[PDB]
Amino acid sequence: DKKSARIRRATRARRKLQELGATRLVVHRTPRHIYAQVIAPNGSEVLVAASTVEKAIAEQLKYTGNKDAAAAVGKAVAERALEKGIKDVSFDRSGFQYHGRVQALADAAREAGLQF
Amino acid sequence: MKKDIHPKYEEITASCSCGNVMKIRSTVGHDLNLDVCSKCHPFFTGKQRDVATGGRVDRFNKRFN
Amino acid sequence: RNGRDSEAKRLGVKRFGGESVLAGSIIVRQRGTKFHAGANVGCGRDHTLFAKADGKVKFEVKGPKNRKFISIEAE
Amino acid sequence: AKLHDYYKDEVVKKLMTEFNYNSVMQVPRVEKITLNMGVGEAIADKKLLDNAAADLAAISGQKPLITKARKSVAGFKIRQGYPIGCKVTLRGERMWEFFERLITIAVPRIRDFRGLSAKSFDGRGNYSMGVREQIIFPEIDYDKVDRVRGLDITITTTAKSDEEGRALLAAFDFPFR
Amino acid sequence: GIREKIKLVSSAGTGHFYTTTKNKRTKPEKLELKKFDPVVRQHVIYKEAK
Amino acid sequence: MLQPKRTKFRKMHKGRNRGLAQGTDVSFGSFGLKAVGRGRLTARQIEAARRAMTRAVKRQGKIWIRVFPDKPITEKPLAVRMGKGKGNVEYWVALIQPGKVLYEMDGVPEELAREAFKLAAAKLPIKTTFVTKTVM
RNA sequence: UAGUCCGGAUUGGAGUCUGCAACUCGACUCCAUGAAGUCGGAAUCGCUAGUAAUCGUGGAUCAGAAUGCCACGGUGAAUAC
RNA sequence: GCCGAGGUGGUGGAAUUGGUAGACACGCUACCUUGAGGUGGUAGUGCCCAAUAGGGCUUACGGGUUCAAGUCCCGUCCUCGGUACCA
RNA sequence: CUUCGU
RNA sequence: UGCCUGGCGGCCGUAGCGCGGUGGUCCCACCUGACCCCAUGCCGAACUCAGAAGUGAAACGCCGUAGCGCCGAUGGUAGUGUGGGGUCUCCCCAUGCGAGAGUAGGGAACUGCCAGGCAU
RNA sequence: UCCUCCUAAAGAGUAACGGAGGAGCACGAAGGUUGGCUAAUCCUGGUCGGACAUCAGGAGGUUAGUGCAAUGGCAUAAGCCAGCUUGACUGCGAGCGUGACGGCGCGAGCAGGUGCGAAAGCAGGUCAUAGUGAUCCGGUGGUUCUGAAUGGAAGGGCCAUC
RNA sequence: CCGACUUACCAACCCGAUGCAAACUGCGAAUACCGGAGAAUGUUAUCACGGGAGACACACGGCGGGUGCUAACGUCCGUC
Repeated sequence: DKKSARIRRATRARRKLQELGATRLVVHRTPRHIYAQVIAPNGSEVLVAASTVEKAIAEQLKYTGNKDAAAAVGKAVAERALEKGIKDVSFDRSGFQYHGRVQALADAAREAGLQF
Repeated sequence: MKKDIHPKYEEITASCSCGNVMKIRSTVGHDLNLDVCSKCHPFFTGKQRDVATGGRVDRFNKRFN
Repeated sequence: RNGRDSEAKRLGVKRFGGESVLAGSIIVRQRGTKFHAGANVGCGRDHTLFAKADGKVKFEVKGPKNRKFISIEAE
Repeated sequence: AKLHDYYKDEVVKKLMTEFNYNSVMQVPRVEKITLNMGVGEAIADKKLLDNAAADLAAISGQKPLITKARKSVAGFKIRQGYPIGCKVTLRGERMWEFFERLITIAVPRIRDFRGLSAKSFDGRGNYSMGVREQIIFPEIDYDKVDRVRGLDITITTTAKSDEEGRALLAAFDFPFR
Repeated sequence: GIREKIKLVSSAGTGHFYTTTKNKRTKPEKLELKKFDPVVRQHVIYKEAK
Repeated sequence: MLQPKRTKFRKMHKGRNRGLAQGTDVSFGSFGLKAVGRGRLTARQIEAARRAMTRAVKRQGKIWIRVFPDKPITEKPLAVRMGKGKGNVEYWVALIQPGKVLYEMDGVPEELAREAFKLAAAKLPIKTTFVTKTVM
């Protein structure tokens, strides 16, 4: 209902990123947490994942479900992506509106050197 | 809610006639006076008072002896 | 009263499966989308499916709706 | 507001004690109240709809929506997309305010109110009642009489059946002849 | 054919116009329509004419 | 007569009567008149056979007509040349293949069914047979 | 200056009186109700002075039952070339 | 047999640019004038239901389009007009 | 304009 | 390695409905409040933000059940390429291919990477 | 003359005075792009309100809708709503499809200049297929390309267009 | 105004049992057609360019059909 509606809003742009062959930065948002993965252009393997449910990111934050947790996970996923070296990724907002916490994570990855 | 399209919603104190007072948020613009409220109404207490549904034999024994 | 018909539009599958297509070459001219566009296959405004890379044509049945797709192996 | 607190204490307690409810989220909570004003006379005149709009903006708190026609019917001389009604959705503290004003200061004033119908539950607990005169609400000056222009109010509840919704409503000492 | 046939002329570099069609009934207004002029090589405002 | 109320198109192609039947088994009644041979039955022959069979059993029991016409047969007028369009629809036939149970009945014994089915089969152009209801 | 403190039909309840008897079918009273009606189409009537118009009263018939009929007075015109 | 036109109140006839028909003129009904008819004047009127304001049914018949059909498409019935020639 | 029969 | 949970897929009903039971340490869902970002053609329902008091009610996941949907043989039949034949507006024969429906039956899916909690 | 279906015999094509229907347009939004949403029809409840108007909930799942006939398609919607807009842009164009030809159609990408979007991207009209006529002769505008001795011009050309 | 009591009757939607369809399809062949690879065969049989044509009234037989009357040595297609 609220879950199935978001899936098709994502499914519009997920198929386009499937056609273009882009490496996807897949964000996931929850009232308690935030999640970010970098998935390879095929879609069957991921490259790096970072989230607030990791202990290493959660222990440094006040709350794991706000804009600042989003910024910390965005910084961590950009730093870990360049720890592997994945320079040009393409952002998948996964059906969520961009501006709230997805914009914080996207601004954090854009400021820390993940070119999209 | 959007800013200017809605009318102003002021908290006023309406006064029932039997003695009840009731602060409500409404848009009338002023204080307001009432007559009947949730208390002191003929239905809400239990004085609903259906009429005699036939007082005919009682009328005959009252009229005639 | 009758006797009015139009001229045939020569539709149908032009490049069948396993054929070798150069880029830009038309695979299917169709009306709706009987066959959808897969990898390295474009869909025109005509809903004409053409080749965007050189390779072997492939027909597949993908999707949850059991619908057909035309892909190209880049050979 | 106050009836929200009366709910959260007394009505939640009562509906735990009369139905066996395993959880506090099993209780029926009242979701929204919609005030619809189906004017219908906007097929020729336009300003009468803009008067019924101010009517629902006075009776309710917020400004109404103007509901257009969903399909055209040649029986009624309406067309596809003519503004034939108006409506207000109110939820949260505003429906609790409106519900307390409805149950206390409005519902005695329905001009031989002999008790409204308890069979008007649709089947899933949602109750709907139609007032014929908008003068029962204290927001009307009566020096600015326009038309009779009644409305219908639909309390939408998260109850499952008729008897759970009627328990929730009559818990608020709702009239129910 | 009641939709009349108009040209729209560039504001500057006037050695080029576009041509299109316009219903004079429902829209009796001008058609501004900022388009591209390949003489100036920029996008300029355009103007309705008969 | 029998005829479809509001068929979809008024004229239809001739086509061929190739193949075998579909209503092979006696399903509604206990006795049946089954087509041995190929052909097509107009609605007049179907209704004439129904009248003869009903007069034979004197309206006792139940009689099912297991075939509907639903096929318009067009025919040109007299002294008209070939061409100038397809002719006007004049009757409605039912294409009857071998092994097609045309008629069924129940409520009557087998002997009056046998005599009634001779009296009905005399009206039809096709060769028929008498068949009884089987299990399995 | 409003269908209104106009109008008083209709209807509900409570009665009184005459009368063997008030349902069909009496008159009146009181309370409640508050309809049509804002001077009336083509047409058509009465009236020449204490008259028309307007206001009340009385009588006969009558157990009871007049907005009719027969009488009586109060005020009281306009116009006739 | 083909083409063209029309089928609308009790009647003669209008509305064929899709916006809930019968304009007009008869007839008929009620009233008035008349001794009484005729003419003449006033108010009516397509037919079902309620006592009203109303509501429904109404363009030969059947069905489709359309938000809506007297009007457009189509099938059949009937009435008119033209045509049905060359041997 | 007409005004049914004896 | 063994459970649970979440993200992206592979495959596209043996995979989906139904009926019943179950989960809350995390995770997720509902939830609390909306000072502020943002929001409604009215409405914090949705979108969004700030938070975890309460609950597993609904939703979702997992287990179970055949009432359906679904899959579905072997044999037969219909059709049919080719070469012949007749009692030829249809059929038959030699050979090659061989369904659709139905029946026996199967069946409440399987699984790749990543991450979290738990127990070993 | 053009478009859709059947005849048309599972590639394409295929005739008849064979069976059925349509077009000679519309739209600066009904085009572009971003974000969002998801029908018809029933049942129940509810002021006028009634079979059918608006409201709420359930059933149902695309039986709806597409500017217009039919077919094919369409939920990632091509269907529905809103913001900003003019890519309904100029020069090209690999390679294809389709015609005897005149022709007609699809097109990734490249150069210039844009619009939407945070971005990847998308856009050189519309869900696609109808909405249309060749050449001549002439009209308007721009361009020293030519310009009958020479410098101009008239007239031709070329481009846009009627 | 409630509204009850019964039948010569017509009967939607669902449910099961039956059929039919060129303009119906949740199924679906045999052939045909397109492409790729391999051996044998066939006087290159294939393609392109050039010189010269003729022909563009067809007929019948099998098989798939439209029309006709599943009439015609009928008519119009496809294929041999």
